[PDB]
Amino acid sequence: HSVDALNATTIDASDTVTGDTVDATTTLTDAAGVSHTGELEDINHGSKHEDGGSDEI
Amino acid sequence: ADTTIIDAVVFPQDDGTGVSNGDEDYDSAGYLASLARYAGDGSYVGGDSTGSPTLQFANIDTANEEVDIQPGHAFILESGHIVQSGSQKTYDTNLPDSVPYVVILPSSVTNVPLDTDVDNDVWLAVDPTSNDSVYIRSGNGLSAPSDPSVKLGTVNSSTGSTTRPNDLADHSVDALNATTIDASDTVTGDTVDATTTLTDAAGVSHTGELEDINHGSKHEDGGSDEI
Amino acid sequence: ADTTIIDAVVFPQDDGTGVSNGDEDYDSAGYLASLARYAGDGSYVGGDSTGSPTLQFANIDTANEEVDIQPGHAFILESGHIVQSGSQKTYDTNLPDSVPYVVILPSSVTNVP
Amino acid sequence: ADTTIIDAVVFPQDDGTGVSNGDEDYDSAGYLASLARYAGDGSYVGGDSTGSPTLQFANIDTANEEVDIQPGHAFILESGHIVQSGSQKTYDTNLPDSVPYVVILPSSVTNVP
Amino acid sequence: PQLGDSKLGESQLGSPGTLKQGVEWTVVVDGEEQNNVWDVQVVDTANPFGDYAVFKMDDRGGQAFEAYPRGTRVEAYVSEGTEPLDNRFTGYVVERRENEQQGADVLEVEAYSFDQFLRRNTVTNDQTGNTISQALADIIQTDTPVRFNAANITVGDDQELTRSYQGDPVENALRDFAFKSTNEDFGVGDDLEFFFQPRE
Amino acid sequence: NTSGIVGQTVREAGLKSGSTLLTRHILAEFLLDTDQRLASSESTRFTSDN
Amino acid sequence: QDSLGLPSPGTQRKELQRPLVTDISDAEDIGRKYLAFRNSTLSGTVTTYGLYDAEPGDTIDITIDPRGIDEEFVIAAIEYRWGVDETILTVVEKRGDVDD
Ligand SMILES: [K+]
Ligand SMILES: [Mg+2]
Ligand SMILES: [Mg+2]
Ligand SMILES: [Mg+2]
Ligand SMILES: [Mg+2]
Ligand SMILES: [Mg+2]
Ligand SMILES: [Mg+2]
Ligand SMILES: [Mg+2]
Ligand SMILES: [Mg+2]
Ligand SMILES: [Mg+2]
Ligand SMILES: [Mg+2]
Ligand SMILES: [Mg+2]
Ligand SMILES: [Mg+2]
Repeated sequence: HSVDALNATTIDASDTVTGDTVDATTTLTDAAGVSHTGELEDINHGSKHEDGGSDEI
Repeated sequence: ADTTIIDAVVFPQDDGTGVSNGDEDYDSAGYLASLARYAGDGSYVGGDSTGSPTLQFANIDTANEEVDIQPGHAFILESGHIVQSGSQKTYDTNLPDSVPYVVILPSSVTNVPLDTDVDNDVWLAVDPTSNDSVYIRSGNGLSAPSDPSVKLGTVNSSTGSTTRPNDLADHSVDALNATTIDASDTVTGDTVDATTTLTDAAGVSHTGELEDINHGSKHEDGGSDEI
Repeated sequence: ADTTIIDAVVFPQDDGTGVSNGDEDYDSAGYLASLARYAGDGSYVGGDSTGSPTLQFANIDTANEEVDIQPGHAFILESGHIVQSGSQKTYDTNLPDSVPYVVILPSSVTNVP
Repeated sequence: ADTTIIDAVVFPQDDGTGVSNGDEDYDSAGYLASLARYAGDGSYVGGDSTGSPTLQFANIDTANEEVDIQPGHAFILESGHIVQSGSQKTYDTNLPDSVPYVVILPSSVTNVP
Repeated sequence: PQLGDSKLGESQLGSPGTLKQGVEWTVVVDGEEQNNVWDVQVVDTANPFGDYAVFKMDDRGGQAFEAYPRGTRVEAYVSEGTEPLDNRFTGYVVERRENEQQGADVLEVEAYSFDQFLRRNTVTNDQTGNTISQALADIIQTDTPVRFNAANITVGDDQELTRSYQGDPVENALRDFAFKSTNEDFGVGDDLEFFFQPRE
Repeated sequence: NTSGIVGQTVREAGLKSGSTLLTRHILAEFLLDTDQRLASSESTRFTSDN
Repeated sequence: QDSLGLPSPGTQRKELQRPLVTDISDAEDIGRKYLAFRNSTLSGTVTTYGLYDAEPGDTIDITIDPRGIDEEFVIAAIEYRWGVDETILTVVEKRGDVDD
């Protein structure tokens, strides 16, 4: 089946849910089962931890 | 700027649509099959056996004022139809909602007129006063047809640029289940759950958890994943 | 429990659906068009031209007896329909699966208890 | 190679489809409703009232060849159907795109070779 | 039957209808279909000769005569059996004639086509020292109302013109060019585009 | 070689009474080139509705 | 142009030479006369009886209801035929054929 705009309550798929943009307002639950509700760690972030930066250790 | 298509067909049509009593549509198999092909909520342009939008633009003649509509079909909603109360001959029940016509264009509409050097709106329109009377409006910023209609696209006759709404079904549903789902743009939702894998924007498959910001507290003495 | 709607309509209906041979539905365009609008797998209430559900609840008094149902349409599946094989007029083939009627309400149902 | 199914029904069919002038289908409600169940874009095997696929395979015999098919309905497309323009009797207008037949098997097929 | 005139299950799909057989010519007149037509003649010819059509129809109180002023667009479409409609003639009205034929009021419409525009125009510029390809461009763009597409021109023996063709009918000049070259076909397509290309 | 009109494409014409326009016509396009005279053959007709 | 959908105005043209004409207004008039005498026209025949006193250049009321005609026309030619008893009126204009 092919559409322009699917407007739904719930969507559920037994193989790939692909998109060249995925947008998760309100919640994301990962492959392990942790339910995030804020921004995420980019790779090679470590510079942030260094003197005076955000999320210092 | 107006154009009749001689071989276009509109279905279905009754005394309770806009036609006179001698002029109701005939009960063809192909019409029932093509009407049953509807799968949206609005007016839209139908797709082929492989999901391509029919009624394509082809052979756009640059600044030379002309464009070709390829063959296909469109679903056009009209509101205000009358139906027959069960086993009465008389049309008496005014419908509460808008209901689709199929418009089938069996051949190419060739060299449709555009106004020069400007934006033009390509409207496909049905005249519900007579059987199978179909027309295209295509003019500079030209006002939408009064009669049941859909916008097949819009064309700028300076650059030859073309853009188009309504090219497949818009589809309000409550619940959907699938094998695969594959969007062009935004896969949007108030929750995204990965049951076996999330593969990220760089194409890396995370088997385990993802990591939120403000994480560094974990790398400290006695935390999980200490450094 | 029963509030009977004097202006509601149901389509399509035959001998094979349950009605008597004198009483089969007439084949209006408006019926064909509204029937074609079905797309789901089960039974459901239909959405308007904007994608908003019809047959809404209205005038929902908190503590009085009565409520209003808005106009619109719904799809209701039934199984065990009979159809006519080939060019035989006789209803002879039982359907293997359930199939939709359209129920259409042209007005608001006023003050359902 | 053959397996002629003796109880299947196909709709819609008229001489705009490939049939003779005597051999047109009848205008049954159950057919209209089952045809209204189309929502896809290609040919597909239809789901029951829950969404579970019909026309399931069953009872494979392996080294002894044979297999069974359950009841259900399939949508098969066909190209180049003719329809009747406007108020005309005559089939005159070729459809540009492929359109569905609902194929209904009302009972199981036993021991396909 | 027709929709709304039969109760369900009672009648056969699309009855009493059947597949179209025979030949039909449809006449279109500024986009309107002419419905009372009883004969059509369409003639399509090589360049010395005019392409034309004659349409014969019934009229009542001169209502149809009024539809066909001189220069009115006429199109003739043909179908045989269940074949799609094919646009076989496009032209403009040159004569409308209504006469009594033994009681009948017969309207005869005669139409000429695009080949008239190559015929009734003259070469204005001097093409001395132009190639045939260069000459065709100049002549078709300057002296004729039809559209020029360089891709429709295939000169089989391109050579320089030593004559000033500066007063000849365009058709006569083009035929002289074809004689000098490889005997090419020329004319106006249904695209309204000029062509000049090898035969057969 | 009238100043405002030579080198120009001409598209319209009209009969006038001082400033007031009496008739208006659309012409087929032409360039009024150097040394060319331009003239009108403006036919005004008075008839009845039969 | 608008009828046929031509890129540019639908020119159909003749070239004449009148070498002994020195005045431009006469050359204009010759060109105008050329256009006028072959400009599109109503012509044609009405068959009646009598009208012996009618001359070309005279005016006559003609009503032909099946043809939708109810007009006052100039007579271009009259033909009287005995035997068949016909008066043939040519109205508005007369033009030849191969003769022209
Ligand atoms: K030669
Ligand atoms: Mg129709
Ligand atoms: Mg009727
Ligand atoms: Mg083109
Ligand atoms: Mg009913
Ligand atoms: Mg019955
Ligand atoms: Mg109330
Ligand atoms: Mg059948
Ligand atoms: Mg078995
Ligand atoms: Mg019927
Ligand atoms: Mg038939
Ligand atoms: Mg030709
Ligand atoms: Mg020719």
